[PDB]
Amino acid sequence: GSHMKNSVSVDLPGSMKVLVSKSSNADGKYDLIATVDALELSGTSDKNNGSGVLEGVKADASKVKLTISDDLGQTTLEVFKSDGSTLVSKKVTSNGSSTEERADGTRLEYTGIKSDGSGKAKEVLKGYVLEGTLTAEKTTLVVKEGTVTLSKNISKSGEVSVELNDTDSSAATKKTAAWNSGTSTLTITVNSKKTKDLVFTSSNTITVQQYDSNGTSLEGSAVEITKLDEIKNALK
Ligand SMILES: [Mg+2]
Repeated sequence: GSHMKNSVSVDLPGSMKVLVSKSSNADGKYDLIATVDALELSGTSDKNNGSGVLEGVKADASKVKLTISDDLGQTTLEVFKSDGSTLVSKKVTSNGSSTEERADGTRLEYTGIKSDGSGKAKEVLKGYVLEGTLTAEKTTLVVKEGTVTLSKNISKSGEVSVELNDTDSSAATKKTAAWNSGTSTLTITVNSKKTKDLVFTSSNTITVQQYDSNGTSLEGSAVEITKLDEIKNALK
């Protein structure tokens, strides 16, 4: 039915919004509501400006907690396991930057974020840092070697896919590659023979394995990459 608006919408960093109540309850508290990646979070605050803590629970039982700083300059979005204390992920966002920290210690860092949503991206992994760009569509981290560019894409849902392009002026030495989304594996081909598989693991590591001289089967064992140089060597 027709009704009084009992909340105001407040703008936060990273195009987030929070609804805060116009008046306080008997405990002196203002009600807060926000929708974050399709989950409605709710909380109460002793401030009237939109700052405070909101909580929600995902379908898989994980606990979500959003902390909005007093001056509205920063937001922290934590996801915990159903125990409410084992941290799965933490994303901290301000005007112009954001950092996502994973359970395994790796981070995605976004800086210089522009009015169109684009910016610089860095993925801090064990042993090395991958850099690239953020757009409103996705994050792309690149490694380059000669005329080859390897591109690791991360979708807005966190899904990883990889692609390779080679501007080599010689057809015979040009690298091409195909991605297998079921195995998160990139297979590189040169001169009509598969040469190596780059496996992007669930542990945020990469492994490399060579094919035999005929391109018909993998040989040896997969080697875990620990250095950026090893990725560049794979692209030679
Ligand atoms: Mg290709």
